[PDB]
Amino acid sequence: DIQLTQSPSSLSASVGDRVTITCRASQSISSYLNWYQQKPGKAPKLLIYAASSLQSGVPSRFSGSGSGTDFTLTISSLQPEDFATYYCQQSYSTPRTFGQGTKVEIK
Amino acid sequence: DIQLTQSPSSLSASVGDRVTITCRASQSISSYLNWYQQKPGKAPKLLIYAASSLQSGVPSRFSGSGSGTDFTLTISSLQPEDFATYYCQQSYSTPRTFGQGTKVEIK
Amino acid sequence: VQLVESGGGVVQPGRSLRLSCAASGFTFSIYGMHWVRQAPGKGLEWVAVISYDGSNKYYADSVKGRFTISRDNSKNTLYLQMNSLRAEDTAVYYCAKEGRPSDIVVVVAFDYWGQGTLVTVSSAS
Amino acid sequence: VQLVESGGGVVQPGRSLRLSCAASGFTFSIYGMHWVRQAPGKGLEWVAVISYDGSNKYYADSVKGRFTISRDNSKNTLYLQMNSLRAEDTAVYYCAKEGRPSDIVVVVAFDYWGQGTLVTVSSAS
Amino acid sequence: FGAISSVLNDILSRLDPPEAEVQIDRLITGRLQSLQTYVTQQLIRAAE
Amino acid sequence: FGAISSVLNDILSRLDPPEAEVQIDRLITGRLQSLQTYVTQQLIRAAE
Amino acid sequence: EVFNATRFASVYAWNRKRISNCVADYSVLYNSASFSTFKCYGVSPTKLNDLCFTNVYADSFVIRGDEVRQIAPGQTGKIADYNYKLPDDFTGCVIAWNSNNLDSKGNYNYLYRLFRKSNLKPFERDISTEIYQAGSTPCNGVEGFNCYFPLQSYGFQPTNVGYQPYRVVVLSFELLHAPATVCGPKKSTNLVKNKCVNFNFNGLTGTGVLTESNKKFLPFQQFGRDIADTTDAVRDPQTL
Amino acid sequence: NSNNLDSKGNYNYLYRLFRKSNLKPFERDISTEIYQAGSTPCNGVEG
Amino acid sequence: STQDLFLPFFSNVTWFHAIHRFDNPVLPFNDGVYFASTEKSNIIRGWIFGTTLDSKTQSLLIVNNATNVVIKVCEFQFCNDPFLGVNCTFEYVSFKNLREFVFKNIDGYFKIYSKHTPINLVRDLPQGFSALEPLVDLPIGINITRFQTLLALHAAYYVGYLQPRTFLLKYNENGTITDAVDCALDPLSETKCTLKSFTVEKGIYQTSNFRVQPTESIVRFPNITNLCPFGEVFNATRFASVYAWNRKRISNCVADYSVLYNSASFSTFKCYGVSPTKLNDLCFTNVYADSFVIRGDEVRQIAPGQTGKIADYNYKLPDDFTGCVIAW
Ligand SMILES: *[C@@H]1O[C@H](CO)[C@@H](O[C@@H]2O[C@H](CO)[C@@H](O)[C@H](O)[C@H]2NC(C)=O)[C@H](O)[C@H]1NC(C)=O
Ligand SMILES: *[C@@H]1O[C@H](CO)[C@@H](O)[C@H](O)[C@H]1NC(C)=O
Ligand SMILES: *[C@@H]1O[C@H](CO)[C@@H](O)[C@H](O)[C@H]1NC(C)=O
Ligand SMILES: *[C@@H]1O[C@H](CO)[C@@H](O)[C@H](O)[C@H]1NC(C)=O
Ligand SMILES: *[C@@H]1O[C@H](CO)[C@@H](O)[C@H](O)[C@H]1NC(C)=O
Repeated sequence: DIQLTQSPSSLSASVGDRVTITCRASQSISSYLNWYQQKPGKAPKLLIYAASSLQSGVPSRFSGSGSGTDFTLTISSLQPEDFATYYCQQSYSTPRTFGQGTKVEIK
Repeated sequence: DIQLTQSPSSLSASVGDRVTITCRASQSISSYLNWYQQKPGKAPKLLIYAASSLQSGVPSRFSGSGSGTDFTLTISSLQPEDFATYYCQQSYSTPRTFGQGTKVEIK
Repeated sequence: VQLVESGGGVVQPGRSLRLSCAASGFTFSIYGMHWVRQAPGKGLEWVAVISYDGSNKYYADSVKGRFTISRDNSKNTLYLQMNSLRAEDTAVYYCAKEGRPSDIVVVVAFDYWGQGTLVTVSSAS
Repeated sequence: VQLVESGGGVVQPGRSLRLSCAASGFTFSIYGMHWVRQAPGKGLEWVAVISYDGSNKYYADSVKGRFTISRDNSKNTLYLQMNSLRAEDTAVYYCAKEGRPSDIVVVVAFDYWGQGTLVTVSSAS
Repeated sequence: FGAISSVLNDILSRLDPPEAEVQIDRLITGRLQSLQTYVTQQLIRAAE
Repeated sequence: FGAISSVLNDILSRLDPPEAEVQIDRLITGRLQSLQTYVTQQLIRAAE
Repeated sequence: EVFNATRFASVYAWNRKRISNCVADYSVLYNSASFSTFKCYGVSPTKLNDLCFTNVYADSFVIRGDEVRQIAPGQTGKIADYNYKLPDDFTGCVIAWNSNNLDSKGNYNYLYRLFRKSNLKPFERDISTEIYQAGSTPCNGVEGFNCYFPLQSYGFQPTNVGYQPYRVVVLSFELLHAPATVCGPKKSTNLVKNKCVNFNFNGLTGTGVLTESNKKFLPFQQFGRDIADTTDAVRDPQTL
Repeated sequence: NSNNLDSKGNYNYLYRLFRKSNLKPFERDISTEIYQAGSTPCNGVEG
Repeated sequence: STQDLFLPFFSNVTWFHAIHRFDNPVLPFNDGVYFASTEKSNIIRGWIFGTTLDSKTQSLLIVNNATNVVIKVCEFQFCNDPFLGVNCTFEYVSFKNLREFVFKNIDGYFKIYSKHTPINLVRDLPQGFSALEPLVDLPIGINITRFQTLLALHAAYYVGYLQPRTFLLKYNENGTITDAVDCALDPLSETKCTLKSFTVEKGIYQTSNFRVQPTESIVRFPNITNLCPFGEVFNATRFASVYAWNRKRISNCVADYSVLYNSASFSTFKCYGVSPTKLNDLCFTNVYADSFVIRGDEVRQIAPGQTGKIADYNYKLPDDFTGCVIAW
């Protein structure tokens, strides 16, 4: 199994801040993360795929980067609707797995 | 003389409703209808031409279809500014004629 | 593109009235012209058509013989000479030009309207 | 593209249940399908995946042997046969579609989700 | 001779002249070259 | 012979047929014309 | 019927339609101005109605705007090499027009078949799913890394010209000295013999003196030939 | 470029696509030639 | 002289019996098939042309019921022993006999030929020469791979496979093919085709050209002692600080990018400029290696077209460069 660990598990920040969420894999999967935004009570929404490509309809402030084992999700300037739980997810091999989740709250 | 019959002649709907405005052609004209929106005291505006092609500036919630003698105007999500009388119009041959008009009312 | 109409107003029954429609912003002498009228509180009624060169003219059944459409390609103006006016001729009269976009241009449609002028055929003072 | 889920409800521990996900808006028969579950107030946990043709089926660690995923390309419906249910299996279960946004198809990705259905494994009345 | 068709009329048909000229020109050079050989053979054979 | 390169294998290897055919045709005409001259020289020299 | 058919299949599985034993007039196709592209290679378009063809194949499929250029003789592209390949020499016409009217509602019905076909012979339809092939070490599952499943989907939305869907129909003509099943709408004149007349039989063409022949053809044969393979005897179409 | 002087929508220019079927080289077709595209009727625009 | 799929002369043809308990086994199809059947009681009644013959895919059928010829191309369900006891598409309707048939499938067309010569030799195929006229043509177009025959059950038949040879056909005056020579049958026959005459008189004739086919292949390139020092760059004991990024120039050596690629200790082997597989193949003049140390977040920060502390203040990467960032 490929284990993906997110850090921090949670963080508080205010609107307009620059945030950084990291997901590290037990083994190199080399381009195969997928970043989602989940709100409470509704299904997740895909944000970044191949760890660096922005999915259509998602604002340009969302950005992912990295390959191998060290990966980052970045939101350049927070807005109120971006406070949420974000999961990394590998697709390199089966079984597919998720990160443990990163919650972004208001400071 | 080609006769155009719209059905219904009037209808009541609520904001957000999907409403269908229908036009029948007496003989096959097969792609030629032009749909217009007319509000009381104002000149009509082209919405749909060639019975399915959207006029410039017309919002996408207006949609058209059909060929031969079977044609419809459909609104995916009615807006309060969409309540008006709509006319189908044939252009196969002269003289050009209009449907009797379909009045979209508030339910 | 502009279509400014004039000549409307009150006329005694059986007399005559001429409307004008001033065209600008486009090549007038190349587009066919239409008159369309809307009686008070009723639906749309096609009236007449004149070709780009004025050689071709058609009229609606209810105005045959009485109404004559004309053209002045020099002054870029459309007219409607209304003769033998009657009560049912009371309507808001619009001028408009043919128009076609770019792609499906083979199919002839309708487009931009004049603002309309009011003609009332009534004997009241 | 729509994914309608159903089959949820209250089940006593140790019994079985079948979940359904009706597919529309796309060519179902060409895509893999995933089940993803979310325990109440907990994180996402991948459940099971089936190949487009149903010949290949892989399951997560916690559900091997008990869960069976199936497919009906004629009705465009996805099914998840869950057996030997236990307290930890209580979760909101999502059906999900493979998808790939552009040309980086070497990404094979994750996409649009169903609305999710709640499964409660409990002996309560 | 490296053209679309060996029959000259089929080139006259099957496409308009402005392009067909290119196809015909390829035919001519081949045919003309055939005579050059055939005549030159005769002269030498005629000398024999 | 007014082509890209003298070696036949080059034009074949680097370029696929749709463009190379024009170049190969040029080498054919040049080489084939060269063969005509040698044979015609032999026929004349053979008679002597 | 084919050109204005309501629905056409996706490019990865293009339907092949055989046209034979019918009189075909191409003026109608030529006259319509809805056709964005009427590019013809083997034959000049004006002369289509005049000629006779042994066989006509009609191929229909839907492609994005950018790909129309790839559907050409000796043209290399993503869709050309993988999906639908034209022989460099093929005698035919390419007809293309927009599909935003009839399609582009997001539309995912249309599939275009990527890496899974690396090099493709002309005029074959390839529908094989080939689960995950393109290039990889693990095989034969829903597996991830670098397998990347071939039949990827076009997404057609009214937002999408270069990305707008274009319906394209490709006509391939087969030309040979044989009974031409299909010909244009040309009347037949009466036969004249023993006189220098320019003639075309079954669209054969030529000038000569038509005389009755004592030579007895076998029932299947239609065209005779000489030692130099020059047409000397023909069988009259209308009367055997 | 002609945006600076022209393109104000400027409808002044005409290009005559529909029924101009063919022209010989260096030839101008200034006949309006009302309309043909294909059918028997005339005197209206029609469909 | 014509080139077409013909039966090679003097070939081996399988000879199946309709005697003693016997059967009509399925035989592979091919570019073409030769089917000659000898009869006294007109037993043979059929043919099949399908890829699967099990109703999965289209399978052409030819059967002669008493006075009717039947052709169908449905997905029929054929019995394992398909015999005639004593998504559907097109349909057509209408030993002393040797009813030879040549069933060839070409260019999406299925062509059939025929002949009905009467024979008195019951043992085996008669010496002689009968040409085969084209009986019927029909445009079915199936990826046909298999073949089976249908026998009337209460008449041995031969099967041969056509090949793409070149033949010289001797047309007679009234048009019947009377003789032919298989251009590749034997060296004498090669001459007859080259001379284009059936009689070949005394002498020596040049026909063909001998050739020696290249057997193996060789590709070569000189070995060199100029091995790339990349290992030294990665394995250097001390790297400099990030602000002082050491620039090492690499030239005049052969670089084994693949050995780097295969080695996996490197945590990130990111590449933008060139795909790492092509790196070994593709060769440049100048290679520059930069060495320094940063935190994990900054490993992300050092990327082209990016703004950041390390990204901008001390070491900047242009958007455009062709290169790979390797961090461990
Ligand atoms: C007709 O069907 C046969 C299968 O019966 C196809 O043959 C296969 O071709 C692929 C090439 O992609 C090979 O990998 C397979 O091994 C072949 N099958 C067998 C059993 O060997 C054949 O390609 C089909 N015809 C066409 C034109 O595609
Ligand atoms: C024909 O078959 C025999 C065996 O029956 C074999 O010896 C011979 O080589 C074969 N000939 C050919 C041409 O295959
Ligand atoms: C022969 O076979 C055909 C195939 O369907 C069948 O329809 C027909 O009835 C049979 N008999 C005759 C006499 O044609
Ligand atoms: C008939 O052909 C269609 C074409 O796709 C196919 O979907 C269908 O399964 C076929 N019928 C049967 C019984 O397989
Ligand atoms: C010519 O035709 C007659 C039949 O009328 C036949 O007897 C003769 O054999 C034919 N000649 C040839 C060479 O077949």
